[PDB]
Amino acid sequence: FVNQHLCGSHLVEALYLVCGERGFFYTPKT
Amino acid sequence: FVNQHLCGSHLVEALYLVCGERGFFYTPKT
Amino acid sequence: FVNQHLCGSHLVEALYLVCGERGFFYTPKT
Amino acid sequence: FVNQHLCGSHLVEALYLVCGERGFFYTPKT
Amino acid sequence: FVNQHLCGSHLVEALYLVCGERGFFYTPKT
Amino acid sequence: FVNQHLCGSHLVEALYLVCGERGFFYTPKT
Amino acid sequence: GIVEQCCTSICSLYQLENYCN
Amino acid sequence: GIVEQCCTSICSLYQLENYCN
Amino acid sequence: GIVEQCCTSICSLYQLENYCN
Amino acid sequence: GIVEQCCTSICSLYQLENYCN
Amino acid sequence: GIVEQCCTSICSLYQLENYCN
Amino acid sequence: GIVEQCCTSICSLYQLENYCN
Ligand SMILES: [Cl-]
Ligand SMILES: [Cl-]
Ligand SMILES: [Zn+2]
Ligand SMILES: [Zn+2]
Repeated sequence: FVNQHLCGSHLVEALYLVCGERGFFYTPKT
Repeated sequence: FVNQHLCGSHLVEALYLVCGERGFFYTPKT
Repeated sequence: FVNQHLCGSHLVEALYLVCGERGFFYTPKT
Repeated sequence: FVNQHLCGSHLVEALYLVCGERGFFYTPKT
Repeated sequence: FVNQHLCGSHLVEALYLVCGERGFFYTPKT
Repeated sequence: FVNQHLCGSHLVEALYLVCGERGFFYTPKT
Repeated sequence: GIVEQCCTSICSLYQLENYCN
Repeated sequence: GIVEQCCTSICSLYQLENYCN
Repeated sequence: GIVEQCCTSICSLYQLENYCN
Repeated sequence: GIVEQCCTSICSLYQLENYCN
Repeated sequence: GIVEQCCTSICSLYQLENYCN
Repeated sequence: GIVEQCCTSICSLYQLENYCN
């Protein structure tokens, strides 16, 4: 796999691809 | 705002839009 | 809802989520 | 260019690509 | 058609819209 | 990483994520 | 869960606020 | 409408130009 | 307008409702 | 091909590496 | 090439046709 | 954290696995 540069909704898309229907937590700060 | 079918990556995109900075959990095994 | 920072196709995605199958007009300038 | 099925958010993405600066209307109740 | 300003995954989306199920090659450099 | 159904533009998005700089080929007529 | 409320059934953006952290 | 031409039936990018403003 | 405000500064989902049918 | 492995059947990100250039 | 031109400057949909099968 | 690292610098898909259920 290549390293990832992901901002905003593109990170959320990547999380879905990695985790799928297992699910995931999107946990940014302030 | 309307009621529509949001599934898969479209549902997580909708969560990001609504929650954003706050974060969210996508747990479809619940 | 959180405030939105949306450019290009991401705004169009947000419009679809808000309006759905009611439909919408995407009306930028020049 | 090919003929394919464009539905929902994918259809509005295709409209943005083709029309962009000009703008567009997505009116599926027509 | 309008001219396109497309980076990262947005270009890949445009390639899919143009080529469809014919398929395409995504060929960047280094 | 999970096994899930990736189709159409979602599949090419997944290819971009995994391959990125390397590039990829999407040839569904194979 | 969320899949049943929003994907199988339909839901608004208000209902999506329920799954914010 | 657009759903019938492009989602139910199929359409090209040329047909999508019809819905530009 | 709305398109430029959302990108240059910020906008709300309630402002986007104005552009629905 | 890729459609059969990943769209019709299911596949992981490891299997998607096969289609990198 | 094409990938860099589309992002750094602009490209057309007709230029993108060159990379289809 | 992870969200900021992926955007400001880079992250790997293996780092993203940590946030799955
Ligand atoms: Cl972007
Ligand atoms: Cl879909
Ligand atoms: Zn983007
Ligand atoms: Zn989709």
